[PDB]
Amino acid sequence: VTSIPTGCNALSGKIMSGFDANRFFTGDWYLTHSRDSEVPVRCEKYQTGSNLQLNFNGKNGDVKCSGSTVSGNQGFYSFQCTTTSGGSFTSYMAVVETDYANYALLYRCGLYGSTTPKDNFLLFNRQSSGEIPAGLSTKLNQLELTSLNKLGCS
Ligand SMILES: CCCCC/C=C\C\C=C/C=C/C=C/C[C@@H](O)CCCC(=O)O
Ligand SMILES: N[C@@H](CCC(=O)N[C@@H](CS)C(=O)NCC(=O)O)C(=O)O
Repeated sequence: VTSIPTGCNALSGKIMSGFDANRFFTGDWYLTHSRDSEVPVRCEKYQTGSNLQLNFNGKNGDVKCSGSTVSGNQGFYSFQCTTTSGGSFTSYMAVVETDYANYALLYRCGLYGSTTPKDNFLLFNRQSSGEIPAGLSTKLNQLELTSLNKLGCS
């Protein structure tokens, strides 16, 4: 697979310049807000390791993922994930904006077995108590993300 799924937004011209994977894929990231949200809301902690490995506490069990760059779409990563219940899936993401030490705004998209993509904008924070940073105000306006839903972290 050399490009993101048809229907997924490549966000051309809307992604930060100079993204540094070495600084982003380190430590823990809490998923604190999102454009679209489920009920009940939860607090997912994404743990990162070397070579684009990650672990998080998903809807029904731990999820382990392995990432790789997407050759045809600058900034995008493909993650192959497995769940403790025995399931597997693929998901795509790009970092739209981040300061690495506090927050990160991501886009995520996948087909998940369908022909219709399901996507989202995600706000990650280094602290579970993190909320919406002042530095993203204009970017959120531009992307029409004026009302991010707060999830289950505090
Ligand atoms: C610290 C970087 C974390 C970003 C990793 C991105 C993708 C791989 C990890 C998890 C993917 C989970 C996808 C589940 C989606 C589905 O339940 C909700 C669809 C809308 C959405 O993307 O939120
Ligand atoms: N809807 C399809 C696909 C479901 C699917 O792939 N779900 C993935 C992505 S939402 C999953 O299990 N994620 C676990 C998690 O996000 O914690 C099915 O029921 O087989």
